[PDB]
Amino acid sequence: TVAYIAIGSNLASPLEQVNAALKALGDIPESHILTVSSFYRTPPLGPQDQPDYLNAAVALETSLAPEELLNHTQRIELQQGAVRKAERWGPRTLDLDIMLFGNEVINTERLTVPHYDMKNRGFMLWPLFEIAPELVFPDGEMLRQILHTRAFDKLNKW
Ligand SMILES: Nc1ncnc2c1ncn2[C@@H]1O[C@H](COP(=O)(O)CP(=O)(O)OP(=O)(O)O)[C@@H](O)[C@H]1O
Ligand SMILES: Nc1nc2c(c(=O)[nH]1)N=C(CO)CN2
Ligand SMILES: [Cl-]
Ligand SMILES: [Mg+2]
Ligand SMILES: [Mg+2]
Repeated sequence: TVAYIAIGSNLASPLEQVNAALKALGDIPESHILTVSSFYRTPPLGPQDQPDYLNAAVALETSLAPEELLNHTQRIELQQGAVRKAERWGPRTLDLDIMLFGNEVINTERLTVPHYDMKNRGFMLWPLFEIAPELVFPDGEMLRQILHTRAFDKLNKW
């Protein structure tokens, strides 16, 4: 199944974090990277007392169960020093969010797929569109069309 993973970093040298993350994503068992986006510098969503993010997206082919992929993504966050601050939407050395897991709809305590907020975020949608311009969401919506509708500002390269 192709999983689409959003990468965000705004602490501790985001370019280094993102490169380290991509290496580690490629090392997850029973999986391999298909396509990587460009790297974009994006203003924070949420609290404004934090640095700009590097955002990217990756398409990962995997035979893992979605929760076992999440175990592996969370382990890479840990490996890279991610600390979950008290405040919502605060800074991170690395944030790996599962945007899509093929065409699956997943709603569990640990895991909500498609990512609950992705359709509201150009920092997630633009890098996804770069790597999967023909994507169709589980609900039948085209990514290309969501982008049109929302008219989100285009992103700046890192
Ligand atoms: N699609 C998904 N990808 C990643 N984590 C998910 C997820 N759906 C649910 N989660 C859950 O989200 C929990 C909190 O993860 P955090 O990374 O702290 C959220 P965040 O990425 O800072 O905010 P965001 O989800 O609004 O982008 C995880 O422990 C995990 O169980
Ligand atoms: N620009 C930008 N802002 C954010 C981002 C992100 O990846 N990029 N992630 C968040 C929560 O994970 C909150 N805010
Ligand atoms: Cl959907
Ligand atoms: Mg996130
Ligand atoms: Mg996250």
